Amino acid sequence: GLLTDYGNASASPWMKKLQSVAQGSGETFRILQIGDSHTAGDFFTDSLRKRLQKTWGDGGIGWVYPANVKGQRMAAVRHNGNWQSLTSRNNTGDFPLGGILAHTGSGGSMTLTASDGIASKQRVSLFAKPLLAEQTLTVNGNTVSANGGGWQVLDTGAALPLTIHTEMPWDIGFINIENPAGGITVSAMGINGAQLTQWSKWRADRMNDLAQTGADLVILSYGTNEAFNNNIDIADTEQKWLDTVRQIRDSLPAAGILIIGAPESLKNTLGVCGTRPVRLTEVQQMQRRVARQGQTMFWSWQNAMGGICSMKNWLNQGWAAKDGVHFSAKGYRRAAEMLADSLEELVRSA
Repeated sequence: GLLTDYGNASASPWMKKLQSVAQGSGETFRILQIGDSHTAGDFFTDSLRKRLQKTWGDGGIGWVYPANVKGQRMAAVRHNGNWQSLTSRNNTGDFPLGGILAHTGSGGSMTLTASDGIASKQRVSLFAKPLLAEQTLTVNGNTVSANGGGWQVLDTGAALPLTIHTEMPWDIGFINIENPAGGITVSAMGINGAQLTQWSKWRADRMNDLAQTGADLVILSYGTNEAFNNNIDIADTEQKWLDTVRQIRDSLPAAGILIIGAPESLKNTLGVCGTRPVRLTEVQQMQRRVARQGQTMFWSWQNAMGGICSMKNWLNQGWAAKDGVHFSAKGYRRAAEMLADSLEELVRSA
C-alpha cells in the first residue's frame, strides 16, 4: 500500500533483529530518521517513537541534541545549560553526522532531563571533539576522556537527569541515551530547510559517524526543499541520492533503509487544488526510482495524505499549516501513525 518494499525485508538481517526484540531478546533496535524540518520539529518522529515503543518496547530516548537548537525541537528531553549550538542550515564547520554541534566553552555545563523517563542508569554515548588530545569531561561526576583528538564517540554510563561538565572547551554532537533492557529507539536528525545532497556540508568522515550510530533502520525524509528549487538537476540529484544509499549500505551493512517520498506541498494555496511547485512531481518520482534501484523501502507520504490535490484539504482542516508546506502537530502525528501502521504490517507479514 503506502509502503513499497523494493528489497526483501522478510529475509533481511534487520527484520530478524526486530522480530527477536519483539519476542524479548533485550537487544536495542535503533531507528534513525535523517531529514528536513518535518523531522526537525520532532512531531512526526515522536509519534513514531511513542507508537513503536509501545508495540516493541521502550529502548530509551536515543540520539538527541547536545543543546537547544533554535527553530528545532526534541520532544523526549529538555535542555538546561550554557552550551551554544551551531547547525549546517546556514553555517559551515566541521560537523559530525546530523549537521549539529554545540560549543561547550570552558566551565561548560549541560543537564538533560527526560520529558518522561525511567531514571535507571542508561547507556550513554556522545559524539565529541576535544580542543586537546586526552582532554576530559565529566558525566554525572564520572571522568570521561578522549583518545587523541578529532571527532570520536565517547562511551560511558549514567542515569537521567544527565549532567555533563566541561572544564575546557569541546564540541559535542548528538548524545545517545539508551535503556539497558533494550527495545526500540527513534532518533531524529533533522535540519530546517535541508536537502539530502547537503550532507556534503558535513565532515568528510561522516559515514564513519553513521557506522557508529548503531542504526538498524535508516529513514531518509527529504524532498520538500529539493522540490522548491526550480532549477534542480534531477539526473544529477538522482545519482547523488543513489551514491548516498550505496554509502549508507557500505557503512551499515545490516541496516534497513526507508525513503520517505515528499508530501504534497503547495507553492500557493489558492483554489481548491493547486498550486504545486513546478519540480515537486519530478522530485517525488526520482525518490521512488532511487528506492527501487537501491532496493530500499519507500513510503509515499503524498499517498498517505490522499494523493495529489490533498494538501489544501489538510490545510482547511487544520492538519497542515497555512503555508501549505509544513504540518501542524496533529498532522505530523497522523502521518507518522500511518507509517507506524505500515511498518507493523510489514513485520507481521514476515
